[PDB]
Amino acid sequence: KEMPQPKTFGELKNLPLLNTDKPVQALMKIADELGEIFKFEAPGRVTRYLSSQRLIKEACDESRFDKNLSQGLKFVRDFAGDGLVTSWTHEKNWKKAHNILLPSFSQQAMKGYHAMMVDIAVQLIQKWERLNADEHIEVPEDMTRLTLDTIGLCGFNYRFNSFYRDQPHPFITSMVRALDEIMNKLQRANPDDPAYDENKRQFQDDIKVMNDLVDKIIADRKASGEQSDDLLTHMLNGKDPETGEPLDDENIRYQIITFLGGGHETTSGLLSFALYFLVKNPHVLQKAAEEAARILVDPVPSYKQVKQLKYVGMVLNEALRLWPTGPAFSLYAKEDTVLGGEYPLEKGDELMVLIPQLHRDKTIWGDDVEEFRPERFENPSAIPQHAFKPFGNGQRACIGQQFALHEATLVLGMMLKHFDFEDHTNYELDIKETLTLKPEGFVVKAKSKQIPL
Amino acid sequence: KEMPQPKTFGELKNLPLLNTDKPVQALMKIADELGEIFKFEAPGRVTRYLSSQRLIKEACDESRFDKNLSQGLKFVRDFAGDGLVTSWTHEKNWKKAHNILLPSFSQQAMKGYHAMMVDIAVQLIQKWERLNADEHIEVPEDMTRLTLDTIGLCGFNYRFNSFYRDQPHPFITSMVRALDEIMNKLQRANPDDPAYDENKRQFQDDIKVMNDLVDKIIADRKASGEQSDDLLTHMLNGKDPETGEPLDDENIRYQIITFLGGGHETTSGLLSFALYFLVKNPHVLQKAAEEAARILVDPVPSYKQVKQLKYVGMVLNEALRLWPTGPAFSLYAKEDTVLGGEYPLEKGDELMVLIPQLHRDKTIWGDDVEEFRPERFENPSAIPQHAFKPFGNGQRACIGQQFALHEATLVLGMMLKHFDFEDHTNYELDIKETLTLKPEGFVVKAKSKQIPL
Ligand code: HEM
Ligand code: HEM
Repeated sequence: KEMPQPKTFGELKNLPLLNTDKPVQALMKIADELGEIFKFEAPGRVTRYLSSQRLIKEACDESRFDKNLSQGLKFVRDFAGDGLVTSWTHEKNWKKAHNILLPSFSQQAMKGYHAMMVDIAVQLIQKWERLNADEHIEVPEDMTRLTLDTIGLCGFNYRFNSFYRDQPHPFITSMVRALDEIMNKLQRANPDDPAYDENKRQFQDDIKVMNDLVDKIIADRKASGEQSDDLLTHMLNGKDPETGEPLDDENIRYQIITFLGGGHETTSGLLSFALYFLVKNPHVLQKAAEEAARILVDPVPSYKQVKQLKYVGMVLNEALRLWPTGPAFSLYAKEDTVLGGEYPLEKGDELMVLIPQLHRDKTIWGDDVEEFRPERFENPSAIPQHAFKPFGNGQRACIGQQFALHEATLVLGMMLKHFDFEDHTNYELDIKETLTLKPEGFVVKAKSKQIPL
Repeated sequence: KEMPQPKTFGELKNLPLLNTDKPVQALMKIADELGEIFKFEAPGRVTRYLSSQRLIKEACDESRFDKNLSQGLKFVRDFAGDGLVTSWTHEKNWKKAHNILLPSFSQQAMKGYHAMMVDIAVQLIQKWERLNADEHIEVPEDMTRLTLDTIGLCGFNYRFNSFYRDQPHPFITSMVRALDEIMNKLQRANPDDPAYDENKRQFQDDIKVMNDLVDKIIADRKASGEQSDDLLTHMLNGKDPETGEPLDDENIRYQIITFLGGGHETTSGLLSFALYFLVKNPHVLQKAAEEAARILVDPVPSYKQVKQLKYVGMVLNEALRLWPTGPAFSLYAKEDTVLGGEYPLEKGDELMVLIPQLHRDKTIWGDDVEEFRPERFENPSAIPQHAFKPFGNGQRACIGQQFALHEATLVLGMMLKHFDFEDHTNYELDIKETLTLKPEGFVVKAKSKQIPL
C-alpha cells in the first residue's frame, strides 16, 4: 500500500509543517487526519510517523529495528556526545556505559536514594506550607526545582539549591537555551549562513557553562575523598563486565551532562501533568488523597510506603498515557523489511514513534481515550505489549524509569497528604514543547491540611 | 558469626529432614526460616546451604571454590562415571571432554540441530491436533516424550519414538528407577542390610538396560559409516586440542548416558513449568501467543525465527527463576577462606547453592518475588552478576544451555501459535522431585487454532 503524506510546500516538501512552536502537537493532528502511518519528507531526508499499536509492535522488534538518532538528538550530541541518550547502540561506549550504570538503578540503589529524595521533597512541601493566604504555586517551575535538585543530590551529591532561587540555576538556563538553539536549527535552510554566527557563539557559551559545572562535580568528589555509592560512584569506579573496562574521562563528562539534563525535565513534566489532571478531575484527586492519607502514616514517607501508593502510581501512568513527556523516539531498519505486511522498507529507513498517538489507539484503549481514568492501570499487565511506551523500547528504554516513578510517587503522595488543591484560574491547558512536553502557565492554590512534616 | 541450623533427630542430626518426597522444597522452607545460610549435619558430613546473592556471588568465585559432587551426584557416578556432569574438574577426562564437546553447542551446531528439533516438535503438535473434542493433555508426560526424543535424534540419530508409546521408553523407566534408588539410598542407615539386596539387583538391572541402549547407539553409528555432524560424531572422532587425545571407549559410554539423561529431564521440567505459569497468567499467555503469531509466519519455524521469539525467551527465564529444574549445585573450598566476612571455612568445606531461594532474594528482585513477570528479563544487563544461575556457574556451567533454550523456545512458540490452552481443572501446583523438579498431574485442554503445519 502507498503511504499517506501531509501537505507539501514545493521544494520544501513537508518541512514547513514543523516551523511551529508546537511540532509534536502538529504531528498528532496530522496523525488524526491520515491514520496509523504517514510519510514525512524534508530536503534530503524522509521519515515515517507511526501511531498505531499494530505497526509499533513491529517497530519495537529489536531484531528488525534499532534506535535511530533523530536530527534533534544528533544536534544534542554536540554537547551530550556519546552519553547514553545520544549514543548509537553499536558504539562501544553505549553498551559499556549501559553495563556500568545499570547497577545505579538496582533495587538496592533505589533504596539508597530514598532519603535524599525525601530531603528535596520536604523542601517543596515546606515552601508551600510557608505561602501566605491567597498566594499561588507556579507548578512546572516548582516541579522543575524539585527534579533538578533530586537528580543533582541523589546522583552526584551536588546541591543546585533551586528552592533558594527566583530564577532557574544557570546550568538549566544554558541547557534550555542550547535546546532552544537546537529547535531553531531544525528549521533552517542555511546552517552555515554568517547570519547565525551569533547563535553558535551563544551555543558555545552554553556548552562552556554545562562543562564548568561538570568539572566542579568531579573535582568535589575527588576532593571529598568519598565513595558515596551513588550514580557518580559507578561512573568513576564501575567496570563493564563484558570489556572489563571503566568509562574514560571524556565519556564520564558526557554522562554527567546527559543525566543532569535527562534526569529531571521529563519527570517535572510528568508531575505537572499529573497535578493538572488531578485538579481537573476532583473525584480522582479525592481517591488519590484517600490513599495518601491511609498509607503515609509517618511524618516522612518510607521506601516501602511509596511502593504501596498503588493509586498514585496509576495516576502517574494515566498522565504518561495522555502526555508522555518524551513524546517521540526514532528507529531505523536493520535490514530490508516489510512493515505490517503493507509497507516495504529498505535497510536504513527511518521510523518515528508518535507516543501520544499510540497512547490514544482506540483498538487498545477503547472509545474514551481522551478521558483521564487511572483505573485503566488497575492491572498494568493487562496492557498488551508495545501499547504503552512512555519510556521507549528495549535495551534503549529509559534507564531512569524506576527512579522517575519513585520520585514522582513520593512527591505526589506527600503533596496529596499535606494540601488541598484549587484550580483557581480554570487553567486552559497550554503545552510548551522543547524536546520535551510541559504545561506552561499552570498555577494552583494549595491550602495546607496542617499535618506536621 | 554463629551459623543457624534446623531441628535435629538425635544421632541422625538433620538427615531425616530430607526423608521426604520433596527435599528441595523442605530446604526452601528452612531457608525462609533461617535466612541466607544454614548448616546441615548428617552422620559423617556437613554442608552449608546458601540462599543469598551476597554469599552466592562469593561462592561462585572459581579462585576460591570448585564444583563438588553432592552425595546424590556421587551415586549417579555409579552409571555416569566420569561423564561431564559427574566428573571432578581436576580429572583429566573433564577438561578433555569439555574441550571436545563444547563445539557441539556452537550456534553453528545449533543451526544443524534445528531441523531435527522441528521433526519432534511437529510430532507433538500433530498429537495435540489429533485429540478429540473434550480430551486433555498430560503436560509433563508429553514434554518428556518430546525432550527425550529431541536429544536422542539430534544427539545420536536415535529415535526413541516416544509419541508411539503409552508407557515411557524402557531407557527412561530404568533411569528414573535408578535415580529413585539413589534418592532412597541417601536415607538408609545400614545400606548393606539384606533387606535392600532386592533394590541393589534391580539397580544393576537398570544399569544394564541403559548400557544396552548405549551399545546399540554405537553399533548403529559404526555400521552406518556416517559422520552425521552430531554430538555422537564429536564423541567418536573429536580430539582434544590441548592433549591431542580423543575420548577413550569407556568415557564415550559415560558421555552417552550423561547426555541422554541430563539432555532431557531438566528441559521437560522447564517446558512444563512455563506452560503452567502461562495458563495461570492469561495476560502473559496472550503476550507470548501474540509474539508467536507475529514471528512464526511460515508453516515450520526457521532457526532465525526462533531467535526472534524474545518474549517467549523471557517466559522461559521467568519459569527458571521461580522453579529452576536443576535446583541445587554443590561447591567446596579450595583453601581456608572466610565467607561474606563472617563465616570461616576450612579447605574442603562443602556449600550447596539453593537456586530457587537465590532467585527469591528480595534484595535483588524486589518484594513481589513470587509473581510471574517475564518483563524482569526484558533487559539482560539489569540482572546483577550471580543473581540468576539456573545453569550453574563458571567453567562447570551447563554445556547444554543453548540447546535447552533453543528447543524450549521453538516448542513453546509452536504450541502458542497452534493452540489455545485452558486450565480446565484449576490445577494446584504439585512439584515432584527426583534430582530434578517437575509439575506432577498437570493437565490442560488445547483448542486448535486450525493453523496448518
Ligand atoms: C517521566 C520521566 C521520564 C520519561 C517519560 C523518560 C523517557 C525516556 C525515553 C522515551 C527514552 C528513550 C529515548 C529514545 O529512544 O531516543 C529515555 C531514555 C533515557 N532516559 Fe528517560 N525518561 C524519564 C526519566 C528519566 C530519568 C529520571 C533519568 C535518569 C535519572 C532518565 C535517563 C534516561 C537515559 C540515560 C536514557 C537513555 C537510555 C539508553 O539509551 O541507554 N530518564 N527516557
Ligand atoms: C532447562 C534445562 C537445563 C537446566 C536447568 C540445566 C541445569 C544444569 C546445571 C544447574 C548444571 C550444573 C550442575 C552442577 O554444578 O553440579 C548443568 C550442567 C550440565 N548440563 Fe545442564 N541443564 C539443562 C539442560 C541441559 C541440556 C539440554 C543438556 C545436554 C544436551 C545438559 C547437559 C549438561 C551437562 C553435560 C552438564 C555438565 C557440564 C560440565 O560440568 O562440564 N543440560 N545443567
